[PDB]
Amino acid sequence: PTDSGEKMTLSISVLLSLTVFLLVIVELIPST
Repeated sequence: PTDSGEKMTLSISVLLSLTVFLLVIVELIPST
């Protein structure tokens, strides 16, 4: 059930924010 890369866009919407958040983590880690 995919109308227009809905699952795809969801995958990005999540993983992208996850990757950004992971980035943020990597930025802060060496700070703590």
